[PDB]
Amino acid sequence: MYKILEKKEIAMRNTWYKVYAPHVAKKVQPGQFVIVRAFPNGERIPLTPVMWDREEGWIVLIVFTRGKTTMRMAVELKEGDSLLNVAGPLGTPVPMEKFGKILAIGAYTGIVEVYPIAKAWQEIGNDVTTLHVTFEPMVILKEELEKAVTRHIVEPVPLNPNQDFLANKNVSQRLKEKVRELLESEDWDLVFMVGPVGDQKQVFEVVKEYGVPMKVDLHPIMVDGTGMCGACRVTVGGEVKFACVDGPEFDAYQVDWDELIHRVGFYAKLEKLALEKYMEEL
Amino acid sequence: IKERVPTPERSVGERVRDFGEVNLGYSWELALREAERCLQCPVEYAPCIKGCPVHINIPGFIKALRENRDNPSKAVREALRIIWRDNTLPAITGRVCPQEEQCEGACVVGKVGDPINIGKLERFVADYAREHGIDDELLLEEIKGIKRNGKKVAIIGAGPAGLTCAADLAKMGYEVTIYEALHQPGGVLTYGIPEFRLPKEILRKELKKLSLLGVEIKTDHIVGKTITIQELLQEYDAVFIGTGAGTPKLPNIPGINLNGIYSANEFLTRINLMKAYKFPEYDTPIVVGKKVVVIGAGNTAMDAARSALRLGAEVTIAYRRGREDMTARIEEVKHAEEEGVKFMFFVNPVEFIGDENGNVKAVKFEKMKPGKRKIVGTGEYITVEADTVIIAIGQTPNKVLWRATPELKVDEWGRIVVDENLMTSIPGVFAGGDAIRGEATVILAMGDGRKAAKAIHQYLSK
Ligand SMILES: Cc1cc2nc3c(=O)[nH]c(=O)nc-3n(C[C@H](O)[C@H](O)[C@H](O)COP(=O)(O)OP(=O)(O)OC[C@H]3O[C@@H](n4cnc5c(N)ncnc54)[C@H](O)[C@@H]3O)c2cc1C
Ligand SMILES: Cc1cc2nc3c(=O)[nH]c(=O)nc-3n(C[C@H](O)[C@H](O)[C@H](O)COP(=O)(O)OP(=O)(O)OC[C@H]3O[C@@H](n4cnc5c(N)ncnc54)[C@H](O)[C@@H]3O)c2cc1C
Ligand code: SF4
Ligand code: SF4
Ligand code: FES
Ligand SMILES: [Mg+2]
Repeated sequence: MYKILEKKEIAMRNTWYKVYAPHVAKKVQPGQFVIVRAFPNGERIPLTPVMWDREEGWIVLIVFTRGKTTMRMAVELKEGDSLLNVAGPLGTPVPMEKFGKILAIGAYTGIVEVYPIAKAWQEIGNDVTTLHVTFEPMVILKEELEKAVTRHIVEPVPLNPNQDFLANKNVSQRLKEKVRELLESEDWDLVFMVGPVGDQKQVFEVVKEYGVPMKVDLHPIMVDGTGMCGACRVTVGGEVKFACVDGPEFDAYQVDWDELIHRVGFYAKLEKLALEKYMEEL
Repeated sequence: IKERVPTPERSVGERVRDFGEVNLGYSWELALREAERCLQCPVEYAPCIKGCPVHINIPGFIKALRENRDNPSKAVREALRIIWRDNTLPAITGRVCPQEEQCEGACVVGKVGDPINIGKLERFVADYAREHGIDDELLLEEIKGIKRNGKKVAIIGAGPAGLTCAADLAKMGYEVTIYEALHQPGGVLTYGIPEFRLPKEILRKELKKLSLLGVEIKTDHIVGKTITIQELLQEYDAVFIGTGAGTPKLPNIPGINLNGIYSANEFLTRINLMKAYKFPEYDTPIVVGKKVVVIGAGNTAMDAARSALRLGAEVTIAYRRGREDMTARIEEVKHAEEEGVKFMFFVNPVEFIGDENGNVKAVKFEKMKPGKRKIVGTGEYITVEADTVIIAIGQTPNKVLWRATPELKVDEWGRIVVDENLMTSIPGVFAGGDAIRGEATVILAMGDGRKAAKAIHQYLSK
């Protein structure tokens, strides 16, 4: 249904897709996302339109090669193939308000979701400073995100004799926590963050020690993306809210961090099973 | 005794290992035997007709079979033409209607004996017609005498209300377009009701009729986001809202967000629409524990509990009221009991207990004691262990769905207010099914879709 007009590897485990979807492109707003199904027996996954042309009818999606659905898209999809289903726009658009001096953070491929938001904030007259913390081969959208007040790229090393996370570089979260003290050197009116839930908690614990308001792009599991299943539910201000309807963005001071943290890898076992079986493409 | 003819069914042993249809239904032979039990009550005051929400000529289709015992294909074509005058989903309604509170509940033979099995006789007519290609002959007969009228109609939602509205307008010569939020049409027929109750062949055949009638289905289109009602009004002569009531009611009590706690809508969407039980041949995962507790006792809870046991789990149903208070189909309550679902009555969750890893481990209930009065709690409690909790305490319309069109009148519960001809506060815009009634029945959605197609036609004639 939706033609892959462009497909390229813009970095390590990062693919750029320019999809023809005139329905989404004519109506999408910063903070809004899409639900995609790329295969007949495939699942529905949430992705964010990074850029759009309303006239030409296309959206840009940058998918991080994470598992079965994202890897099968990277390997088996080609410029000229079509995505089966692209549903959207979805979610509540980010408020386009005069906040002032904003620090918009993106951990890993999270900067892809910071880009549409940060750009519109800057255009409406906000003094936006973007920050991208990721592995050195994963640096993406440097030139583009360079159209604001000022950009910083803090890039940890993916050490080969080091495993994936703890005690020390998926603990690239240590430096993101360290550089977050951009507070104490500058005055901020708003902190915004797209990153893994545990990383959002650690950063919020730092920003909280100061009185700076904070917004977070929350990533719970999603199925429909239309408010009819409650998989994406989050306790916001003590109330049960649905991130596909009310979010993805929520006030970081209203979120139950401990709850969302436990809800991170509930499907992990099945997720590694799904990848393992597909990887057997010999 | 002159009791009602029974229907064959697969054994518990075989059916619990798969998702295949449990009740095998009537044969031509058994259908005639059950048809000859009907007393042929006069068409104007026959209580069964009155009891059917859309008033199908029940003795009329029964007598049609009885007079053509000679040729079954003749009898079914005749019985079907009569059913199709008032109902266009007889294979779904005959299987899922709560007859006990409707047609069969009104049947005179029920007062002294068993009432006539109207649902299985209507189902037989439909299934025989579908299998022997009788419905195909009639549909092609309709399509030949169909002339376009230059006029376009948009339909919001592809459930039974929207599917029925589109079919009837196409028959009237309209250029119909359905806007559907999900990747597949059907609504609850595609994500809610399972295969063991409703074989997917009925839905697949219904979408073939609409593809033959020329109706176009626009999937991945969320009205209110993708496009608005105002925008639709600028392109279409008329609109019909059939968006249902799919938002799940979730209690805001301690533990609602522990791992293992699903809403029934999610749990059934993953099975019905996503085929997660076939993981990894299908990519959508599903986690089912050793012990499942289902909260509620409606059809949704029966479907969820019965689906969970087919995944090897031991299931328990926990209900707020008693055995007689259950809203699920009495036939499906029987099926869940034979299949091995345990029933716990007069219990109300007050907390979902979990471990330090945030997984559900137990459910804590308040013992309740026995219409707009409701019940009350005894102050006494009971705790049961659970690895998976499925919430099925109802669904509601998306109370914030209509905020993109404020000129559309909506009430306190999220239901679209309509006039006697099902027209909304906006002329040119009609609405039916769960969007106006809240959570209701397939027959009530079918009928509203049928009624609104007559009103759209009349409103588009002057
Ligand atoms: C609102 C939102 C916007 C997003 N935008 C982007 C984007 O612009 N670019 C991008 O690369 N990624 C984005 N993601 C993440 C992306 O949806 C998931 O990484 C992807 O669906 C996982 O598919 P997979 O099978 O390849 O990985 P899996 O093996 O399924 O899981 C990988 C990880 O992703 C998470 N995940 C799995 N399934 C889902 C799901 N259906 N919804 C959300 N998270 C899931 C799990 O926590 C898991 O740890 C977004 C997620 C959300 C919720
Ligand atoms: C688990 C379960 C069991 C049931 N069992 C029975 C039973 O035994 N007997 C019985 O009579 N009835 C039963 N029902 C009810 C029946 O299935 C119908 O859902 C109901 O009677 C009327 O639904 P509807 O077609 O009016 O709306 P729905 O069936 O909810 O149709 C809504 C459809 O429109 C689409 N949509 C919704 N909102 C939007 C939007 N904003 N924009 C675009 N598209 C949208 C969705 O994709 C959805 O599929 C059951 C329902 C459920 C969920
Ligand atoms: S009421 Fe019972 S008997 Fe009288 S017609 Fe309807 S079914 Fe036949
Ligand atoms: S539709 Fe429901 S009620 Fe009307 S006859 Fe068929 S079953 Fe009985
Ligand atoms: S994705 Fe299922 S309701 Fe938000
Ligand atoms: Mg996956």
